[PDB]
Amino acid sequence: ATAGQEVAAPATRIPLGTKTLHLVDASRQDPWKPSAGNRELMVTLWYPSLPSREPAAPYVSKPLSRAVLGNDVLAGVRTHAVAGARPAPVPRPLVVLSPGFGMSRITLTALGEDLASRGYAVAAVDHTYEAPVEFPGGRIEKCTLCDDSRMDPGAVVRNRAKDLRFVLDRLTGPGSELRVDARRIGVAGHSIGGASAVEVMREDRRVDAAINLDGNFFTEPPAEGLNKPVLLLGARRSGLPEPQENWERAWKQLTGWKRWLDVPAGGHMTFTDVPWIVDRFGMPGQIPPEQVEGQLGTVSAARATAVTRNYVAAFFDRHLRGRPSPLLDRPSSAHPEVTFMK
Ligand code: NA
Repeated sequence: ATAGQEVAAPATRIPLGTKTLHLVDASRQDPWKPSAGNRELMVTLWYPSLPSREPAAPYVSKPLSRAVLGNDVLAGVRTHAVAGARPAPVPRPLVVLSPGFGMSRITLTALGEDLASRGYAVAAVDHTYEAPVEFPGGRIEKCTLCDDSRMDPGAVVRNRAKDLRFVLDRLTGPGSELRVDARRIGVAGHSIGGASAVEVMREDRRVDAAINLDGNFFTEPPAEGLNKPVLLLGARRSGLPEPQENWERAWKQLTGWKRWLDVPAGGHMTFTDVPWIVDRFGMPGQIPPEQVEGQLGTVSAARATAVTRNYVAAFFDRHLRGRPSPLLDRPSSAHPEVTFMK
């Protein structure tokens, strides 16, 4: 089932390293479970490394695979990054990634490694109690907010902005486990993570550019405007009134570089590893039949991964590395699934 199985091949064959970091923000009590203490976060780094002959890191542990999928099969999948490999010479521009609500940061692995293979330092962030998360010493915390109807998505976005600013403090500061080019920082995220990517850019002058991968906004638009680059990349919003109006309200206060793309035949999960997880390793009725259209659409796992990687890389190459791309400006015959809403 998993013998020799891997995540989608990244853009290049450069050596990649990976590290997992346990960060504790001791200035803030945890917003959802303050009895547990201060706000802690788990982060996965992917980065260009020196060559290593060690095997690549697994996608996930067996216990966390059980928590995410319902069985351990994903623990047999290998990535393309070597745990603890020494970083390559020059500090690289940093892209920070935030997952969808209830979803592990591991669901952005194919994207993260791909950006790393293109020459970026990448940090995927877990937001505790908003996903199953594995901490050091085998401690797995549950998505306790997933159960709770008292969850406010605006509160989640506002707190995630604080989480992400703290991650930037740690990765750009003197004690960092990975030296990055702090002059060039991008943030992207899936669903509520995408709303949070834009939110942190509003709050933090160090963030240069942001991508929202199909998240509704849950905070009111800035009255002063947001003049920094934003890509809105959604799924099925061409024929969904509520998602379209949500993004139209945000669009009016985006005062700088901006694009709004749609994947009309995609699904909400198109911008993550979930299509690949479900299509290759999913149980019978992993996503129930009535939700398949909305969550996955008809875009294959391979195309979902390719489209997301290519457009995300195009955006960050444009704003962080001075490289143009026609993908951001006009229809692409190599990506017939992508349309322009503006
Ligand atoms: Na979600």
